[PDB]
Amino acid sequence: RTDAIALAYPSRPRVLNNSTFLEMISWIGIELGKRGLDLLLIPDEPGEKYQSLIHLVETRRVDALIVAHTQPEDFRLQYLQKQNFPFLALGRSHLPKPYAWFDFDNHAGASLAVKRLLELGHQRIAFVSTDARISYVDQRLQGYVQTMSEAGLMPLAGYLQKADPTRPGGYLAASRLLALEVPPTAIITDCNMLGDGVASALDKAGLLGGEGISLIAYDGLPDDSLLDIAVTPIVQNTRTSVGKQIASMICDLLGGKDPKELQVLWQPEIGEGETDGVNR
Amino acid sequence: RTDAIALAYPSRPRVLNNSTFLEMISWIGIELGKRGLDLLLIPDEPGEKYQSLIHLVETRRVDALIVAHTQPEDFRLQYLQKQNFPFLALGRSHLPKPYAWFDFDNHAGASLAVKRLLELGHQRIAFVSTDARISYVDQRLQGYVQTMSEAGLMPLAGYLQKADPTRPGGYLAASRLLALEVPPTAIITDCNMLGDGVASALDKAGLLGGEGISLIAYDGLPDDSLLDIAVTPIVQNTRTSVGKQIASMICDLLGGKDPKELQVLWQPEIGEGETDGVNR
Repeated sequence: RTDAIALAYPSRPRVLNNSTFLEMISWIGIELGKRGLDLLLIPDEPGEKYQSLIHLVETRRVDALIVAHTQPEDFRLQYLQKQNFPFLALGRSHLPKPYAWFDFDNHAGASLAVKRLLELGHQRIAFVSTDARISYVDQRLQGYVQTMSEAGLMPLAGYLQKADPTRPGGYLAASRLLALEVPPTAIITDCNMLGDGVASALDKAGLLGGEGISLIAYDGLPDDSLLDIAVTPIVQNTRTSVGKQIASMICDLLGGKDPKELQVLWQPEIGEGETDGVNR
Repeated sequence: RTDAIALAYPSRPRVLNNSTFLEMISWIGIELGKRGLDLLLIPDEPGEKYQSLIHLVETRRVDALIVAHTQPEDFRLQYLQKQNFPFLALGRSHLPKPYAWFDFDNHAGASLAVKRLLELGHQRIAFVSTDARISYVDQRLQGYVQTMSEAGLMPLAGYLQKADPTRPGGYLAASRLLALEVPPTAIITDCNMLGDGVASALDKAGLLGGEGISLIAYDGLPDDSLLDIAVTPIVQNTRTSVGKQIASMICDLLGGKDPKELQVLWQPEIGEGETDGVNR
């Protein structure tokens, strides 16, 4: 026993390495530290070759691994499973057999936001999806497409919009949505940064709140938004909450229990806001 | 020899734990990893008691320490020096004897921005300082006050403005500056987040660029600003640049050389922008 845990995250795409991410790391460390375990941090070189991970796995400098930014086909989880090294995956990849994972129901989150706008009378619901190959994105995407599919709605051209997950990302997304022959009457963004962007553009044009275009944003507006509007959110869960949930599973894993049973899936909820309204 | 390095950073104030910070960590890790050394990460519990640091120092799980977010009187550097443990300080605290530190010249950065605005004909230069007890802040503050002192200018009431280092921080700072009986003709912010705030408020009122109020921001605008204006910056240096500079010093320190000589101070420069103009 070494009593060290490694957390592996890729340096690229930089944008996804944000303050909320650093916060989760922060609490991974504290909570493992509460339970007497050290946190080895391994950022992956721009390249995604994961040499230091392998080094760690071969050299056994570490008891188990925490894997951030899961992809649907993720080569480093594949490597781990293959090598029968203990790991907890923060996300869900496709793998030939069971594995230890922790994730939120993204599919359900996006669905919730569709179900809500439908119930309010909207049919032209657009969706702004982050342009990254991380599992959570496909899943939020899948939510929106499938839910729209059910209740028989062919989503119109340009309504599914891919954006670099940034305020400028959302702003331009919004600009494109507003420019279509028949613009959407409500928008969903799949992150808070896109949310603030979409929100700012709609604000500039006077189309936010009121009889204007409705908006649902995953995680609401950023803590540092310049808008004084309550944007209806898809609420996940605090970072302190998840950091502790992770340390709890790592200890259980080291206790040597079947991955089959370390599959925790938390459910997002739909919050309150001034921004989801009846279709006019 | 353990071959592990610890990096200690406090969880609070959360705001200072931003994406640029995570980026620096990212490259600390990679660059030490290039040189065969592991990165133990120790976030400090909200509390700033640094128990896990002490634990690490007592238990010797680690060869040396990297200390982030220096304060002018910082108890954990004091602890280290006292215990004759090797450490590199990312910042400059007051200490009874020499120590290994790496810092930028903040005093010089703020001075540069004052010197520049003075040379452009400004006398009513305001300053927006982050409300945190980190050494870099006092130093940027000291820059502005001293430079104004020289060239005989009593800075007017309300011109030195303290703000939570956020876009809403800068926006409100700007609102207060604009509300004074005799508002400033140029503003300096001590971080890019304040910069975007100050910049957005001035934009909303039509006072950005042109014959309007001049602006200099430390580190320019954030990568994700919604403004299409070049704000004159005080340029520091890339994160990849500093991450490598750190690993280089840690190896030198472990090579067992006098801290007296591991005192690297890089100089900020003044960049280009559309935003620093002659006083009209």
